[PDB]
Amino acid sequence: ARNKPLAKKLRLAKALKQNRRVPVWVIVKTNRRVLTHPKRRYWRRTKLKE
Amino acid sequence: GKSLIQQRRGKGSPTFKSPSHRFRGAVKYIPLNYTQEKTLRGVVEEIMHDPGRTAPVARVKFENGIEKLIIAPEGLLVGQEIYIGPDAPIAVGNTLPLAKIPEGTYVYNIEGIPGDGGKYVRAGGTYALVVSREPDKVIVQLPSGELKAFNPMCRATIGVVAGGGRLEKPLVKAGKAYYKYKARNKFWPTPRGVKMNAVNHPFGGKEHHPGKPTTTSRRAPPGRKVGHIAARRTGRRK
Amino acid sequence: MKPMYRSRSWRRKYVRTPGGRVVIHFERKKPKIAHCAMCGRPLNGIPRGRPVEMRKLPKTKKRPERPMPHLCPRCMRKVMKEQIRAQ
Amino acid sequence: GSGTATFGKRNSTPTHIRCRRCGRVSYNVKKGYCAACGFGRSRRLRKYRWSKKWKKKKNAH
RNA sequence: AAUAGGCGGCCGUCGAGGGCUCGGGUAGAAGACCCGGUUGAUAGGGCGGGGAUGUAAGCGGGAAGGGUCAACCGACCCGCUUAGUCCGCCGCCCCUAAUCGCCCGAG
RNA sequence: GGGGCCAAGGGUGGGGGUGUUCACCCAUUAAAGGGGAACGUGAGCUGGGUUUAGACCGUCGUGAGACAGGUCGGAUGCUA
RNA sequence: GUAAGGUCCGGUGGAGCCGCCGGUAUCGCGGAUCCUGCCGGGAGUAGCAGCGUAGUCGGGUGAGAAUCCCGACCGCCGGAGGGGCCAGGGUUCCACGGCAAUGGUCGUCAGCCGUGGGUUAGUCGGUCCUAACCCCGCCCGUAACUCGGCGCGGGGGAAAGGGAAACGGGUUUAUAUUCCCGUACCGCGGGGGUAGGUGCGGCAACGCAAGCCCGGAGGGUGACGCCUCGGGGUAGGCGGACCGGCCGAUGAGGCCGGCUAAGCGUAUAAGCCCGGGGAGUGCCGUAAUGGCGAGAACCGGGUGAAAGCGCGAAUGGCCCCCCCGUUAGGGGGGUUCCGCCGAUCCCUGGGGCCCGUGAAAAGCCCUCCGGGAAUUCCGAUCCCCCGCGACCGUACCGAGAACCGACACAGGUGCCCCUGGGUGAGAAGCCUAAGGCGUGUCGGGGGAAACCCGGCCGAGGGAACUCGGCAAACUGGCCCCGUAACUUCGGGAGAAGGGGUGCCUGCGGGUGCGUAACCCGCAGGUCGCAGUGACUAGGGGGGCCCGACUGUUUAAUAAAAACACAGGUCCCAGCUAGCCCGAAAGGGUUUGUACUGGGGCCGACGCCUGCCCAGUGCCGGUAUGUGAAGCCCGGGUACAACCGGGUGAAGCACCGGUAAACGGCGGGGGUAACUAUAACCCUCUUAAGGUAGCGAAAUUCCUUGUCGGUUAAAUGCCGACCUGCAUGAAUGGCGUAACGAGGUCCCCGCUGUCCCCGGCCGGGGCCCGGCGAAACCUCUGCCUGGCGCGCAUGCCAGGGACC
RNA sequence: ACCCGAAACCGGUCGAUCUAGCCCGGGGCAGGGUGAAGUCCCUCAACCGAGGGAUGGAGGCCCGCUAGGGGUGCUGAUGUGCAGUUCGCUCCCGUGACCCCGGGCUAGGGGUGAAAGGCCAAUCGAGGCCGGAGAUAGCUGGUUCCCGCCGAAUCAUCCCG
RNA sequence: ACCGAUAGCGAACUAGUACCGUGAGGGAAAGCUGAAAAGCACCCCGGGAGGGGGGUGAAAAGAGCCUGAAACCGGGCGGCG
RNA sequence: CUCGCGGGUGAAGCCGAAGUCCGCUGGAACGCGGCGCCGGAGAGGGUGAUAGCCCCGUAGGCGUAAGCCCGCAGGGUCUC
RNA sequence: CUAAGCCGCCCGGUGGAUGGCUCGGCUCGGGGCGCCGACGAAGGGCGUGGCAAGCUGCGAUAAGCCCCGGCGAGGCGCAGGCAGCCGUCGAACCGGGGAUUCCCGAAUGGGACCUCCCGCGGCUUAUGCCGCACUCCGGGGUUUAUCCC
Ligand SMILES: [Zn+2]
Ligand SMILES: [Zn+2]
Repeated sequence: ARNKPLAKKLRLAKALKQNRRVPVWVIVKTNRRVLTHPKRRYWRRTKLKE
Repeated sequence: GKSLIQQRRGKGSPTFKSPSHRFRGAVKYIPLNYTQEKTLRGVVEEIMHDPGRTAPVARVKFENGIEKLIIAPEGLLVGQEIYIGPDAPIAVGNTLPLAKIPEGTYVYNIEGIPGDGGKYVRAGGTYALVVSREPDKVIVQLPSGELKAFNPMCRATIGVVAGGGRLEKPLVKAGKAYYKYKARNKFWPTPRGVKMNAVNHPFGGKEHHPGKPTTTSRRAPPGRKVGHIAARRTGRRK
Repeated sequence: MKPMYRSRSWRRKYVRTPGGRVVIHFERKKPKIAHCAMCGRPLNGIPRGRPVEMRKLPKTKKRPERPMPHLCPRCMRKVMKEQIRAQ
Repeated sequence: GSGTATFGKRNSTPTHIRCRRCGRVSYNVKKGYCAACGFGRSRRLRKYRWSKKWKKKKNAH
């Protein structure tokens, strides 16, 4: 929305920062056992809890 | 079964609560201490229309700086002066104890108890007649035709309530009735119990007739006092 | 336009800019004129305007220079005559 | 009516928002209390014995 | 047609006879079927015949009037004009394309 | 004309009221026969009647309500 | 080994495993429309049509192009598919690099994957005020509470209500009323002056800089419904002249640009006011209503909006021209006027309606009272200047792909605000400018069928079709004439029915200064089958039933005769009432008071509403009978338990009113000019026997009652009779104008409903290249007579059958 | 109590973004027709009267694909749909009892209802969620290895049987 | 004398996590290379994904990694056709 | 009660025997055959196979600040 | 040398059963230990790593800071990488004691349609500090308001 409160904006910012892929160096360090995390999200498909 | 309209009205929901914020305020007399043993002058400043009152109302400013709202008697003039107290002259718009009002006079806004503010004869176009005066009671005939005894110190105003004859003209339209009843938030339109389901009304049923006499006992419990309640008789008196 | 400007409490004007683009300007409506306390007739010598315009003016430019500037001339003269006679 | 076309009117103010106390999105905003922890209606937490939700949090069920 | 037929011709023990490809419909949902394929009028193009509408654009004249009763404007009409346009019909002319090529095939 | 025999190749239609089958009637006709096929045929159709949920009238029942008594309205799925 | 099963050989595997005795157990699989996982046939099939059918030709990038990019052509929307923006979404926004997956096909493209970025405020919103309403504290109730509640005190509550202040140009890949330049405004504090403390002009309305600080009161403003109309403006639009440019014959002629913000200064209109003035066989005025001795005409004036005008401002924006043109740049011109139409956008006044009365506070302005300083002094609402102005949102879509509906859903939310030219009454239909799109995203082929959906036409007849004129067809705009029964006098009514309508050449008329603009007639000439030529655009009439009308209803099979309605009548209540919610406390009607509050029934309007109080219900009385506990008396108990009597309220019994309270309103015996039926009239029978009306009815079983009209033919509709199985007066009776997507019958006109079906157009179907499921499935799957759980592809005997 | 399946009943809690009602604050309805009350004027006579012409804009008025709202027929298309109610044509209202947004209140034997047992988040002749709960049924379905030996019964009395 | 990854607590693991509903509340799936990464250097082809040689290892056990069944599908072989 | 003294218990923790002997199979000995050893220790686990003696542990012992408790010595209160 | 088709064996793909393993569960006699919070709890929001998304741990001193003891050469969590730094002045790790400890939350000076905002008194030169909620107990002053301490 055009008008937002700061607390909601900060929570949305935290979710935005969370939504990213696993580092490639993490993948090689873990030997391909860790390839993803449960916080991956698609804006038009998976909606935020808020 | 299910509840009745009268049963649901007792819970004070907004569907039934009166909208007491569109109105101008209650019209009560000034405290009895001012009026008793003293007579106060007041000036009529404005006459206006109260959404739910059935009568016009007027603003009065008294010589002691107190402002009040009163039921305007018929023929009241803006800018005129009125008197409230035992020594007030007998004229329309004057308020004074029933002991000082001669018999055969029309009065309105009578106090049930000295200082209660007035309960009787407040509707538009109504008046009561002073019948007899005694040292311990004054008899007054009310609009309903009853002779009621009031304490001599009870206060009343001389004249008749403005707005009479309101029922001469028809409410031609369902919309006219709609606005009239929406002004005060009265349940409108109303249904017929005989056309409800048996769950809703004592007279409800597939057939649109009452299966029982419509005169209900005065001792019937809530949810059953429908129709003619404790009726002495019914029908047309010849 | 924004929902706030969709209200009819704003008067809207279409203007063309010196750069050639048409713009919509919104302004707040002016108040009514002062009315006599007693009879309610309009007063004289009291300009209309919102609080900022009223504060933009000096004291003597917003009311007439005669006693009882809140009444029209008949009412002013009548009240003074009554007061003098009573005194 | 009552079906697909009805769900298009879910663009108004949400019924429930985040709760400052329990952190769950159950704060009834119009009435002013939480439907999960009772914030804004009581000082003590809203806990019921017929509910296993508060046991699920600490794996104590 | 399980008694799964008769006959003339052509081939085999390299090879008759076909299919795809090509130009078109006496045919057609795919398949199938029919005519033509330089031993040529199959389609297109040109010309000529027969048709359907109904007299083109342009120019010249008239036109109820108006216009300074002048220049000019004017719906519409008459002549060149059985015109102009068009043809999922026919005839003549190899001018263009029906070419190059590929694959089963009994023993 | 009346009665009976052989004969099932062919024909046996169009209209008025009524949902009607049926029966009645009209003008023609050689005649305008009766029947079986899950009372042939709704993964062919139509939905007028029957037979839900709404409502009116008559009668019955104290009442809720009911009537092989009337009346208005009332859905017909398919890529073989 | 009968078997449940055991053991051995060949191969894979790489670390555990078994014989026997004795115990223990979540100890043995074919089914539960069993549960979990995986895979099959259907199947390379449906779908990728229908509501907007859109692409083609050259060039480019690229391994790869119907699908991506540029140019032209051809198209769609154009009162929305264009522009602005809430809620919701939360990075979807921007650039570069990409195509394993997503995208109904492909894809070099992307709301997709990787990398790096992006949201700047004293003025715009929140923040301030309060509205409906809500919360905490005290207090009362509750066993108690996180529970219910009146009163008092405090607080909150609107991002579309009230409410201090900013607009132009430019800038970035992405932000701008926020950043840069130019020009302003408000709040607070400060400095130098000045008006004033101690000042003036007007008969007056009024004109003025017109002392400072603290507290209080009053007035105004904030601050207000709906309908209707006049006046004054402004956006936008149109025609002409001139300047520059593009097309055109480098003709006529068409199109494109000719721009201008806040702020500052400045005036009138309506309204109202101020002085003079002294009218009537009356004058004055409006669109209209109207005004006058309670002061008209008329002559002077004051105050008072939107606007325009000057600065801002040309140095800015826009169009064009010239030289340098290898990139990269630099200069010169202009941007000026008249006449119309004109808003739904602004300002301002009239008038009308309410049994309907259409918010509050904050803030702001003025006046008046009290108090406090000021004289070589104090001191502004007036000029000049200086300093300071915190916190949070600010990207983007804003929807036929960025929201909700599981979806890049034909729905819903938001069409929430706004809209050039022609035709035209019109924001209608059609065409078109601006802006947008070719992504309502799979393409190609074809006489390439049948058949299905959506359209166009059909000779002769014209409803013969059908339950039923279902569907389609006829009429259709405007001008003129003309118009029935009935009626509640309003209407019916656009009844019905008839005539005209194009283009061209000239006149007359209305308002107007006008040969500006809009509108109204007249004459003449002329073409077609057709002149509202396309688009737009009623078919009509006559009976009956029901409901007065507008309105509401089962979201998702019922829109109706059902509900509501206005009007009628009945019942309770004088207020510590009546009715109602609760466990209580308290509370709704109640900021109320009989012209009121609450409870039933009928349902506009016209004429009317008859008899019955025995039954049931309700209301009043109640001398008397009965009548629980308690109390009293006697008996019994060293006291009680216990037994018998007396008094005994309500309620019953008894008595009386009450039917616009529930309901009921029959039956026999009969009778008058036959042998004709029926009963004016008498007699019993229960409380009394159905009165006015209506009647085979939406009620009538016999029933397709009987008679008359409608047809050639009438289980229909209409009128009548009354033998009303089983009508009837407020669960109203009868009638009724107007009204109706209500039910039903008939007539004109019309037509492919039908005789009797035939052609044509677009999309599917069909073929080809791609993506690609699901319902369903015991295994199978030819028939005639049969046996059979009585209706067999599978059994019996026969007949057929190449895949 | 061998295992599975009920409609239902009770307790405490969650819901008025859908939809019903009411309160507070706000946006919208092209164009045209008809012509109520009110207010008048003109001409001839005048013992009475007769004949014409205006102005004004009311209505739960009228036509209307304006916007917006509704849903009669085709019993059209679709009916593993675009869609767990949609699309086209036709049709009805369109100044009012009108349509729609923001803020509030009414909650389950309860609310709300122009009364259809309608609506109360795809759920209504008593909502949803967890708990009693592994409810109960005489009713339906299922119940897992092998070989040996013997091998029935549907009938007398009683039971709301 | 408990079960041994459909078992055992719902969760052997980034599990009361992901995800579903406005809400009260509901709630999964998913363990294993090798002794040691020695996790395939270099060569040919392909736009790339990959393919074929050649190496490592006792064994490809090759990360889609212990063993590798059944159903299903492609090919070869024997019989019928 | 502790200005004082001694003692017990008390965190991490410390010590704790015996083969990595020869030959084969093997990628790798914890395996097979032979020869030895400790044992208050042959519970269990790891280590490239199944190990009492390779390692960790085990049988059996040791240490420990703060804190807690008992005793000595001294200073007080109260009861009978 | 049969087209389609059916059965059997072999090889290959698909799939993840079986066998083996197990830092996880479940159940137990006995034994140990059992509260935290206004000196601000539990629970939650947001931050914090060079490359850092989840979990875990920590809190603007943010996979950590300081001190006294054990251990004795490696260490930088789940988690096998690049590059770096830490440690012999004794780290990592273990037991004990301290420091920092954002916001909401009984939440408390006053408010919550957004875990974010707005105030009043004293000290402080200023950077900044200590108080200010309700219902009571034991006291004081006084403004007699329950006003202040
Ligand atoms: Zn006045
Ligand atoms: Zn909470």
